[PDB]
Amino acid sequence: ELFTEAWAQAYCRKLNESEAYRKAASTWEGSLALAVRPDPKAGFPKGVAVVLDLWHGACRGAKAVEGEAEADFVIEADLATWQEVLEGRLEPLSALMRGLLELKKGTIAALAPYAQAAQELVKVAREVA
Repeated sequence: ELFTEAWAQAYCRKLNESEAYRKAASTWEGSLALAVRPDPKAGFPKGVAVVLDLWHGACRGAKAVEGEAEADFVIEADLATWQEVLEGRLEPLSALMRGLLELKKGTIAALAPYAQAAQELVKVAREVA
């Protein structure tokens, strides 16, 4: 199930098994939090997030956190939006540009050069059980 500890762990593993992501993020450094805004109806009254400890193409660790999460980059969105993105119904780069996926911490200037890594992060997420 999305945004659960089991998912976070399976995602980190999938990223480490992805040669495409590994190549795309070869020089990437920095943690990334995928945050879901509070949604009581969905069982996330305080919000939830998956925080990825990413480094040079690898995932050194992941974790699902209830509430606010700390990271070098934080991308926040409504659960429905994340469901669309992580399921391939919404393209991530355009979603970020329109603000559907909101960059809460970090700058576009710093993230722009890693657009392919972002595309791969999302493509890999889609393949997680």
